[PDB]
Amino acid sequence: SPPLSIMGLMPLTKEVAKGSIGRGVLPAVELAIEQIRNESLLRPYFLDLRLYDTECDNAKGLKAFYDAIKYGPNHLMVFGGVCPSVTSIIAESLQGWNLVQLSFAATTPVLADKKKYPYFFRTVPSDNAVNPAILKLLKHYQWKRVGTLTQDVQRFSEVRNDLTGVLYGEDIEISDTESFSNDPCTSVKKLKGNDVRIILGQFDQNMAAKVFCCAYEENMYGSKYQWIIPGWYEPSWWEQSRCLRKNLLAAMEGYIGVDFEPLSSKQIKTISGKTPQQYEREYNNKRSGVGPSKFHGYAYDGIWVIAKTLQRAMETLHASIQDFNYTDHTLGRIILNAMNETNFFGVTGQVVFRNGERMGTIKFTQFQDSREVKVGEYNAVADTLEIINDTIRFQGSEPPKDKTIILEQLRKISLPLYSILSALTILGMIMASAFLFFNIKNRNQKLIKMSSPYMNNLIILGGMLSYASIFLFGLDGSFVSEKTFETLCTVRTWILTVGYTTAFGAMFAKTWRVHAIFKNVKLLVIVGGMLLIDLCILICWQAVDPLRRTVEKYSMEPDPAGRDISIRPLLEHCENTHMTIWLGIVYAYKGLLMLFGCFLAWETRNVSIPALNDSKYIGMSVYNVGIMCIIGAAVSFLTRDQPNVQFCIVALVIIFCSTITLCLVFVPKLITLRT
Amino acid sequence: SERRAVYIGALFPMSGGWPGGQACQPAVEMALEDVNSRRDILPDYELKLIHHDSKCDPGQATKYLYELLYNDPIKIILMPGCSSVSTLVAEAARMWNLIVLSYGSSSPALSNRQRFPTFFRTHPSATLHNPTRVKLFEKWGWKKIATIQQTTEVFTSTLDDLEERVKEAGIEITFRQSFFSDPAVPVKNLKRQDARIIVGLFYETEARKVFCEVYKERLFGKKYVWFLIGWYADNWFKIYDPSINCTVDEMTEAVEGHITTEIVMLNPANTRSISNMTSQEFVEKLTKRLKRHPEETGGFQEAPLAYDAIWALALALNKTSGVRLEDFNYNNQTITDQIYRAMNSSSFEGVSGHVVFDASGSRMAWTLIEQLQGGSYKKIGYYDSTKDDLSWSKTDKWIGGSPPADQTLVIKTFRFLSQKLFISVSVLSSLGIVLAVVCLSFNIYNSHVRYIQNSQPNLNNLTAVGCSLALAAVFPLGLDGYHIGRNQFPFVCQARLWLLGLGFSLGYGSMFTKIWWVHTVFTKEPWKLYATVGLLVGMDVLTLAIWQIVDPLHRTIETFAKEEPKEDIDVSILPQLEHCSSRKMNTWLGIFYGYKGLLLLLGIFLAYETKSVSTEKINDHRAVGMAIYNVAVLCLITAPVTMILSSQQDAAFAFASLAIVFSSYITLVVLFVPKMRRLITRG
Ligand SMILES: CC(C)CCC[C@@H](C)[C@H]1CC[C@H]2[C@@H]3CC=C4C[C@@H](O)CC[C@]4(C)[C@H]3CC[C@]12C
Ligand SMILES: CC(C)CCC[C@@H](C)[C@H]1CC[C@H]2[C@@H]3CC=C4C[C@@H](O)CC[C@]4(C)[C@H]3CC[C@]12C
Ligand SMILES: CC(C)CCC[C@@H](C)[C@H]1CC[C@H]2[C@@H]3CC=C4C[C@@H](O)CC[C@]4(C)[C@H]3CC[C@]12C
Ligand SMILES: CC(C)CCC[C@@H](C)[C@H]1CC[C@H]2[C@@H]3CC=C4C[C@@H](O)CC[C@]4(C)[C@H]3CC[C@]12C
Ligand SMILES: CC(C)CCC[C@@H](C)[C@H]1CC[C@H]2[C@@H]3CC=C4C[C@@H](O)CC[C@]4(C)[C@H]3CC[C@]12C
Ligand SMILES: CC(C)CCC[C@@H](C)[C@H]1CC[C@H]2[C@@H]3CC=C4C[C@@H](O)CC[C@]4(C)[C@H]3CC[C@]12C
Ligand SMILES: CC(C)CCC[C@@H](C)[C@H]1CC[C@H]2[C@@H]3CC=C4C[C@@H](O)CC[C@]4(C)[C@H]3CC[C@]12C
Ligand SMILES: CC(C)CCC[C@@H](C)[C@H]1CC[C@H]2[C@@H]3CC=C4C[C@@H](O)CC[C@]4(C)[C@H]3CC[C@]12C
Ligand SMILES: CC(C)CCC[C@@H](C)[C@H]1CC[C@H]2[C@@H]3CC=C4C[C@@H](O)CC[C@]4(C)[C@H]3CC[C@]12C
Ligand SMILES: CC(C)CCC[C@@H](C)[C@H]1CC[C@H]2[C@@H]3CC=C4C[C@@H](O)CC[C@]4(C)[C@H]3CC[C@]12C
Ligand SMILES: CC(C)CCC[C@@H](C)[C@H]1CC[C@H]2[C@@H]3CC=C4C[C@@H](O)CC[C@]4(C)[C@H]3CC[C@]12C
Ligand SMILES: CC(C)CCC[C@@H](C)[C@H]1CC[C@H]2[C@@H]3CC=C4C[C@@H](O)CC[C@]4(C)[C@H]3CC[C@]12C
Ligand SMILES: CC(C)CCC[C@@H](C)[C@H]1CC[C@H]2[C@@H]3CC=C4C[C@@H](O)CC[C@]4(C)[C@H]3CC[C@]12C
Ligand SMILES: CC(C)CCC[C@@H](C)[C@H]1CC[C@H]2[C@@H]3CC=C4C[C@@H](O)CC[C@]4(C)[C@H]3CC[C@]12C
Ligand SMILES: CC(C)CCC[C@@H](C)[C@H]1CC[C@H]2[C@@H]3CC=C4C[C@@H](O)CC[C@]4(C)[C@H]3CC[C@]12C
Ligand SMILES: CC(C)CCC[C@@H](C)[C@H]1CC[C@H]2[C@@H]3CC=C4C[C@@H](O)CC[C@]4(C)[C@H]3CC[C@]12C
Ligand SMILES: C[C@H](NC[C@H](O)CP(=O)(O)CC1CCCCC1)c1ccc(Cl)c(Cl)c1
Repeated sequence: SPPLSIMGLMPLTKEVAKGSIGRGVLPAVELAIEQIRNESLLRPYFLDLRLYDTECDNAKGLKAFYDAIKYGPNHLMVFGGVCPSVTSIIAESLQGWNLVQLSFAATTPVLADKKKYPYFFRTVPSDNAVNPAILKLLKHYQWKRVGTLTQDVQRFSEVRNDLTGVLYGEDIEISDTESFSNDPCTSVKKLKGNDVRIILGQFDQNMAAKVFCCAYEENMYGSKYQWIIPGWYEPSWWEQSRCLRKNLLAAMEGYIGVDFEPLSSKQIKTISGKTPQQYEREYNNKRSGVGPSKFHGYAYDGIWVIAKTLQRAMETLHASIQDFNYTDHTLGRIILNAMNETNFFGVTGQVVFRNGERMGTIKFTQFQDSREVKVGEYNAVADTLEIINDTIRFQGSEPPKDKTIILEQLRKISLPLYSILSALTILGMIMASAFLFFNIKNRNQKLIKMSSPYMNNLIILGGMLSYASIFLFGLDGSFVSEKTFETLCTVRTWILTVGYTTAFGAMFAKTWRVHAIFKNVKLLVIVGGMLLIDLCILICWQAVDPLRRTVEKYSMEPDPAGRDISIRPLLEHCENTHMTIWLGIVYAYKGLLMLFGCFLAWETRNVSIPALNDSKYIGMSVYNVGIMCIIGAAVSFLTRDQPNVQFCIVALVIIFCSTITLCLVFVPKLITLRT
Repeated sequence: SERRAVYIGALFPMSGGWPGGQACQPAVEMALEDVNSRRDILPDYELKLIHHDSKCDPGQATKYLYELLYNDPIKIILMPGCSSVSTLVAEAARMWNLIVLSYGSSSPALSNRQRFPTFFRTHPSATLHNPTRVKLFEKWGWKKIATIQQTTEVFTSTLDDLEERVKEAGIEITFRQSFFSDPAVPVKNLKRQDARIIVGLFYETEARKVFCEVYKERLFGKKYVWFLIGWYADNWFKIYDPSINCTVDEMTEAVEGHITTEIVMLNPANTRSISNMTSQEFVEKLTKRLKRHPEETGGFQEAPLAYDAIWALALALNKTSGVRLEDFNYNNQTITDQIYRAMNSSSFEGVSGHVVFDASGSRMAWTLIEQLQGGSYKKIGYYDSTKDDLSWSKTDKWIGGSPPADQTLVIKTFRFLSQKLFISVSVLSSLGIVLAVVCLSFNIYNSHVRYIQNSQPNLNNLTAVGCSLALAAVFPLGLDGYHIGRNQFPFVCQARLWLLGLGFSLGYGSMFTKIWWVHTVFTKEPWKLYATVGLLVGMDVLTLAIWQIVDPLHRTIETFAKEEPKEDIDVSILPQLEHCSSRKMNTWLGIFYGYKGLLLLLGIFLAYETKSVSTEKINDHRAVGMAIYNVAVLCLITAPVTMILSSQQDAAFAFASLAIVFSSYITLVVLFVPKMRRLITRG
């Protein structure tokens, strides 16, 4: 029985950290060879593994590899290698000796290249094997906006650089890209500035607590945000500081950890004749001295791959091993093609190599309040994701979307308030029509003939046109159209200034003729000239810069509904060109005319008996109509943002201003003409 | 002659990325003869060489290092080639206790005494350009630097040492970039960032792309200066390359006048080394042994260094022979410690000059600084760094005679009113003040005669003394920088604010009450007149006191957009205009202007009302109405204009003081000349 020697390199001391891996798979490989000798897989010969300790160091590993070449027997292929640097040094140099290497723990992506390392094969999936998993998670939840948060080590920069190249060609954009070295959360504040809710974190075990407590200080959790991080951390890793524990446990709820799957679940018979569960119980009975490690199934599949490759190579050679020196290379090409042709079923799934990488399975886990639990899997051979339905949950009800939805939600005015004010002004309209009917019925009278009743007809028509404006005031928003609004406001400012000008010109002309008759110790051209001036400024308004619709928008502040969308409240206005020119001139001209009329009414202060019987209450009405019009225009300047209020207070000011001056002219008429 | 052997293992790269061993291999062997013939040093030993090709590839250097370390003749030192092979060999040689003495490894990562404990090299590291660049930054006063970079790790460690070197000399990097194969977007960001001191760090085949992209985006020129690395070929822009849409006659204007720095291998002097040899005869002797020309073989420039490397080892075996060397095995740690202490302190004169190592294993040497000047390089200086000796040679031909500066400088010029329009209006104001005081004295002199005693005394005098101060309030309206300095702007400001307000309020209050009382007595007693005047003046000084309390006035500078001088070619000039203001200057005089406008418009109507229906022959005015007419038409036309045109330099002062001199001339002409035309002309 000639032996078949296999070189094994693994950390086998207790003084290093990753040496805890190297002992932990030593039962399982011991479990495998005893099967291959029992069935007599290598009938012509028998397998023999020779162990060597590299101690996870470049110099020690290179010296041990050289001593294993020099003093040991004729090896055929290398098995093992755990640390990334020592595997890099050996894997670059295998080709000079025509040896093929098979790893089970080298998870670095650098060994994916087949120009530098052409004789390398591993059975553990790499660190880039999570990148076509997260993609097929996003298409399951239709998320398309993501934001990456990367640590500045090479080990994570390779993963991020592969993710960039694998998201290309799809309907997924990378709205933000970040990096940090020691300061985590100015970067997550910049991520909060763009307001993204899907984060693909890539960072080690130390910075995770810092990122999550800095998110708790930023309140980046709840049923809005989603975290997707690696899942090869230690169990209960949160216990080892400054941050508060229960706050961290409330901030860390609901992340998705991505990892490689330790053992398969599809309970079929493998190539050894067992189940995954039987193998797990056997290895658990074997491992009684030491703790477990998550690489043992991959070591089992590696031993079976080595055995099947040697069997295929022997069957190929006998159709033309104990004489193999490193000077041969045709035997190396034979063993290389035989390992390239590997396709079978083992305890971790369908063992198959594509370009020197294992096409294996990826495991998603989610954190629930004390522990992480398996919430799905992704088979990368057939490219399919399987999510267990009744285990994955969120805080809210729906899977949270990437960006919030904006809504217009125009600010309207209350129909009860509008109806109440329309009723008030329509009863004022009835009162004004009743006063006009009385004064036109009692025309021929020796009290009405000496009181200039045509000017009173002018003041009733002015009050009528002032009353009629409130209907055209505030037909805004959700009431008529989008095209009447460009004409309704210009016809409103057409009618309102005429209704003001007629009445105030009548009262001012009455007071002016009182002063002119008093001084010397026909009519109707004054209001004609004033109407001419205001119609001129109105046609100059309409012909040059007409008032049109213009919308103002707020900054999307409130969220009052609870349906988790943002609303952006917006208002309508009739103002388009300059609005500090054609309002300041009109307001200043009307204010100066008002103050001149008020001073002229004070200068008499009721000394004239014979010609006009009512100059007293006419001057009282001028006084009246000035001050409340001033406070109405001032309060209109004050609350130029809020709607229900300014319409109501302008309506109250105008109904008071038009119902008091219609009382003070015609109320003595009723008392003296009924008596 | 016994002449026992001592062996030296070596890896010479015959091909690959840096084919140095085509020239470094004979230059070692020739040098070995010069140690084996001279009987002064190593009198009984004989150095022999065992070499292997390595192709600058660790995948074969590992096998050849196994062949060296595990065969019969015991080696005593190792001599690798490229950077990667030397990294592998120097990290691996700790477990066998071997000195590693490279000759061509220029990584900055090999100066880590923690990782590589027994390393020595004679090629200096690529962190020797950085003291030369720091010295060339302190010499010309530059203080802001942009760095573009190809993302190979050697350039990354070079810049990460440059930052630590430059932050202790008061200079700071403002801009970093990186690229892999297409330099378009970093030169775009360099164009939009507008930096002018660039330190480029990339290989040749990227330089031929990035410099004609610099030409296409027009980043070169009069105000720009680059910095490159010096071991390019001397016609690296004049060669043809189909990977760019750029022309050979083009980009020769774009690489114009860029400084390069490089290590100097061969000794520029002509003295004698320790081998009794000079530089030119060393090149002449070496050119015999080569089978080709020096321009076509690789590694010709590094071939001196290997020479000195051999000589260094020879001296390190002369200062220890006194344990013998025919007994060195791979386990005893002692003899390597003797050799390490002997080679830690080494200082001699070889073909490359003064050879002496650092404390981290590197080699300190000179630096050459050259510049492109019209298509060909020109040596413009040398620099020693271990004792800080610059050697300039007066050849830095710039474009404007002087080196440009990093950023454009701002000039905060001021803008003052022309002094002729100040001085003419001030002398008109002094003519006004003498006319006012002579009219006041004339009216106060005839205080008994019943033409002005019965009409209105003590009121026109008050109008005149109000207009006196109102005319005197135009001297502090034109004192900003040309005749006054600073830190008394509150004095001039409170002066102009109290003086003009007091004068106008007093004068118009008097002339307003003289119309108000005749109106209120015509339509059906000096104490009530004095009460009205004092009440108006008290209310006006009350609101000026409220101005004094809440928001006082101080100086405030505004500025316009920048302009161009067009006597230099690069200065940025911004104009500054300073004036008195407060935080609420538009409203806090808007109230005063509106109140005075309402008072003025009240007065003009009564002045028209009591025109010729006076019949009030106890006042005898008839022309105070005209004195209110002209002041009302003149102040209301220059009150909003001097707040509209406040951005203009001198038109505001012109209109304000012109209105003030007209409105104080005419109110004294039309009020006082009939008071003397009827008395001391009709006398
Ligand atoms: C729109 C509504 C509010 C307007 C109503 C106008 C009212 C206030 C007017 C119209 C008729 C007026 C009445 C006419 C007759 C009299 C009888 C007299 O001995 C007392 C006053 C009194 C009772 C008057 C009070 C005011 C009066 C009731
Ligand atoms: C009878 C006369 C006095 C009526 C004249 C109407 C005048 C005041 C109107 C007609 C056109 C208007 C102008 C229209 C355009 C502009 C340009 C803008 O950038 C500033 C305002 C300004 C300059 C407006 C000011 C007021 C204006 C000049
Ligand atoms: C009878 C005549 C003299 C009265 C004329 C009133 C004049 C002076 C008013 C009416 C319109 C006003 C203009 C309204 C708009 C503007 C545009 C602004 O950018 C500068 C001021 C300016 C130019 C105003 C100046 C004063 C103005 C021209
Ligand atoms: C009796 C009449 C002549 C008095 C009229 C007072 C006039 C001159 C006042 C009242 C409102 C004032 C305007 C208020 C607003 C502005 C807009 C500003 O951008 C330019 C100045 C300008 C245009 C002002 C000029 C002067 C002004 C038009
Ligand atoms: C007799 C009196 C009542 C007439 C006064 C005319 C007033 C109302 C006019 C003259 C100048 C005008 C101001 C001109 C400038 C501005 C600044 C602007 O950002 C807001 C509007 C505001 C503040 C205007 C509001 C109306 C205004 C104050
Ligand atoms: C901004 C401008 C257009 C506003 C001007 C307001 C004008 C129209 C006002 C102010 C003073 C008023 C005048 C006051 C006095 C008289 C004398 C009287 O026997 C005829 C009417 C007449 C002539 C008035 C007509 C209207 C009038 C001229
Ligand atoms: C909304 C509220 C504030 C508006 C109230 C309008 C007030 C201010 C008006 C309406 C009636 C007016 C009064 C009418 C009659 C007189 C009697 C007279 O000898 C003194 C003035 C006085 C007392 C007036 C003062 C102002 C007055 C009270
Ligand atoms: C908008 C507001 C400020 C306008 C108010 C107009 C005021 C100032 C008017 C309206 C009624 C007037 C009053 C009418 C009656 C009297 C009684 C008399 O023995 C003293 C003057 C006095 C007290 C008047 C002072 C001015 C007065 C109060
Ligand atoms: C004797 C003093 C107290 C009277 C002063 C009258 C004041 C209160 C009046 C005159 C001009 C008015 C302003 C006119 C314009 C605006 C701009 C608007 O967006 C807010 C209201 C505001 C700011 C008004 C508030 C009240 C106001 C400042
Ligand atoms: C809806 C309510 C508020 C409307 C009431 C209308 C009131 C204000 C009207 C109706 C009758 C009027 C009164 C008629 C008679 C007089 C007697 C006179 O010597 C003083 C005025 C006085 C006292 C009037 C004041 C105003 C008056 C009371
Ligand atoms: C006789 C007195 C009461 C008349 C005073 C007229 C006053 C009310 C006018 C003149 C200048 C005007 C101001 C012009 C500029 C501004 C700045 C703006 O951001 C808010 C409004 C505000 C503050 C205006 C409010 C009204 C204002 C202060
Ligand atoms: C905007 C402008 C028009 C408002 C001006 C308010 C004016 C009318 C007020 C403020 C101070 C008041 C004066 C206070 C003192 C006196 C002295 C007394 O023996 C006669 C009345 C008289 C002369 C008052 C008349 C009215 C008055 C002048
Ligand atoms: C904005 C400004 C112009 C409004 C000013 C309102 C002025 C005109 C009001 C407020 C107080 C009033 C005064 C109240 C008291 C008196 C005393 C009396 O014996 C004569 C009238 C007189 C002097 C009034 C005239 C008008 C008056 C001054
Ligand atoms: C701020 C307010 C009070 C200022 C108003 C200025 C007033 C008083 C000026 C402007 C226009 C002037 C009028 C111009 C034309 C006439 C027609 C003439 O046959 C009688 C005088 C009369 C009626 C003038 C009286 C005074 C007057 C009305
Ligand atoms: C801004 C502009 C419109 C204001 C102009 C103010 C004007 C209306 C004032 C200032 C000077 C006044 C004039 C003063 C002198 C006279 C001569 C007299 O025999 C007839 C009235 C008349 C002709 C006055 C009419 C009104 C007048 C012209
Ligand atoms: C009787 C009448 C003529 C007096 C009117 C007083 C006028 C001229 C005063 C009152 C308010 C003042 C305005 C206050 C605010 C501003 C806004 C500022 O950005 C430009 C100046 C401007 C536009 C002022 C110009 C002068 C102004 C319009
Ligand atoms: C000046 C420099 N001296 C040696 C250099 O530092 C050795 P290096 O640092 O190991 C880089 C090599 C390796 C790959 C191919 C050429 C460059 C140099 C650079 C490029 C070239 Cl092609 C040569 Cl010949 C020399």
